Amino acid sequence: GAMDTFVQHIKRHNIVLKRELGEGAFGKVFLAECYNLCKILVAVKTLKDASDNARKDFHREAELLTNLQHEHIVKFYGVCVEGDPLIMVFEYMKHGDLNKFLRAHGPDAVLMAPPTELTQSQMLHIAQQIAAGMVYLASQHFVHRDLATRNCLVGENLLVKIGDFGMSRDVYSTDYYRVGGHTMLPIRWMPPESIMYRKFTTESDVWSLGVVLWEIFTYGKQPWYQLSNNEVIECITQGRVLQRPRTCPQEVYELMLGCWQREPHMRKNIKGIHTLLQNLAKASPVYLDILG
Ligand SMILES: Nc1ncnc2scc(-c3ccc(NC(=O)Nc4cc(C(F)(F)F)ccc4F)cc3)c12
Repeated sequence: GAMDTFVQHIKRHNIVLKRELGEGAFGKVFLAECYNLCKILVAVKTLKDASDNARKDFHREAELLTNLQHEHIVKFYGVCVEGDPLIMVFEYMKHGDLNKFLRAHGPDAVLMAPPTELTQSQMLHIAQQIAAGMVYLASQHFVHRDLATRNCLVGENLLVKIGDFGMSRDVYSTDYYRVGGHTMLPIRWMPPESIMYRKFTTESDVWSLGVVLWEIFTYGKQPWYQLSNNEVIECITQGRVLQRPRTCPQEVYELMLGCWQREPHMRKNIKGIHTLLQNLAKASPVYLDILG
């Protein structure tokens, strides 16, 4: 509602730092315990001894994320500005990132162990949740710019939420390329206009969703894995498309092809993508036991 426009402020004594999860763009990331919020586990981002403009950006980021509230968007609880460091509060997703989850439930993982192989029904349930979250972001005129399974988070009962880590993860360093020798960009999830002209829109996010769908149906495999970064851009710019995954239905692959149109405004709309995925997920629901 309208109250979400105003940033929720949390008292310092209510945050109990437990584990240093890593380091990001503006500071450290921690696993913490938050009391009198509604105790719950939280993923917190810190900003230590920063300038007036950097603290201004922190409050600006807080003002953006406070209004960005949805069932399939990682919950932003608020900020703690009482002293240094400045704390940004998000929910802690126990099961971690979606890419790690997809790989843990892949045919190789089942064979190397025992976890259950991720079914087509479970794949459709994951797909419709990300599509629902993307529908919300488009309605709020927000361009994600980095939509990938590594940026999605898994909760309880196959619950999937979209996030943007902004944290240095060495395991995903190969998923970024220094475009023009200036910006680290996720080329394998990017359309031609984003790689060549750095144009990021709702339509460029649609292309990324098509690639996210490819990731889900391939058990978290890297798109264009057979190719080098140069060959990836060549295929994207020339009009070559990713292969149809074995576990992917023809309706879903044709939807992926609709996301992969060269012209940004010729791509399938997010509402239409979600409606189809929601209908197929309801036709093939999740009922089987999932083991890790
Ligand atoms: N949430 C977690 N649960 C378990 N382990 C970890 S280990 C780290 C995190 C972590 C910390 C902060 C964030 N922040 C985030 O997603 N912010 C954010 C979201 C959006 C979105 F609305 F599009 F999703 C856009 C811009 C953003 F900065 C994500 C993951 C995390």
